Amino acid sequence: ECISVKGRIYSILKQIGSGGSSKVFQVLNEKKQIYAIKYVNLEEADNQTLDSYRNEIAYLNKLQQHSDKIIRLYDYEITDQYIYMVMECGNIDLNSWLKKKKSIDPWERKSYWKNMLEAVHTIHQHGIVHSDLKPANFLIVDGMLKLIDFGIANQMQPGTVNYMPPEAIKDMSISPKSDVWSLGCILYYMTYGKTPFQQIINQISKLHAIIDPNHEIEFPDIPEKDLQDVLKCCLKRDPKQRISIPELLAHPYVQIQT
Ligand SMILES: Cn1cc(-c2ccc(Nc3ccc(C#N)c(NC4CCCCC4)n3)cc2OCC#N)cn1
Repeated sequence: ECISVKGRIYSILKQIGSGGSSKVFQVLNEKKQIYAIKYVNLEEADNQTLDSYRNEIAYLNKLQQHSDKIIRLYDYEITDQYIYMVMECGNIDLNSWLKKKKSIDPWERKSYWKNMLEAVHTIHQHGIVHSDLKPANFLIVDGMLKLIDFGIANQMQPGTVNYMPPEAIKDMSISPKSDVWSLGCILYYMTYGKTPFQQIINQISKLHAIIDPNHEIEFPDIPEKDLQDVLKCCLKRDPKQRISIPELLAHPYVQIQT
């Protein structure tokens, strides 16, 4: 019931998450202030597995200054046996908040979208394509969405192919536009309450449906024609035809108060 990171002492309240290797806690320091500590167990991981967490920490360090839509890493400790990461605790992950809500406020959704774009745009500017974008990768802090990780690490639950882009599937026999596809489905989930291919349970049929142009994604008419425009442009199978994040940011949907 106690963790020491770079001198400071933190007391474990509860546990938020657990990977095979790692664990996430809600903690309090000496001043009763709330934080989140990612503890990773390095006993024992391959030379390759080690570098993944090293890379994730390095990039999470280098990017603190460039955006506040990246989660805040206050301090960290790393030995040969463990890693501890003192981060923002926030309120709740986007994945869980989506389930515990039935209908989503349009004004909230637009501000959440604008936040994700900013965050993903940032990592792109430093040559980082998140290879596995999902709601669970975003943290709500004061109603502000923040990116938690960069997909370089090994992912964590409190395993879906819904957010997977066609080019990744066609690759079996990286582009920044992949994150644009995954973000599309997250906003699609915020717009129509489900992901574009959620209901197809057969996995060899779902993946075939994603890549297949003959399969057509249904877009019901919403009172926000722009939101519609975004949804269609993001869900284009051809990454050259697909909209870019700098384009997405000049889009009326995010720029026009209506
Ligand atoms: C159903 N539920 C999930 C949460 C929750 C979830 C996450 C966080 N905060 C953080 C803060 C940092 C990380 C990291 N790294 C992280 N990761 C979780 C781990 C499990 C998978 C989802 C992301 N979560 C705070 C959360 O709220 C507790 C607080 N404060 C609350 N209810």
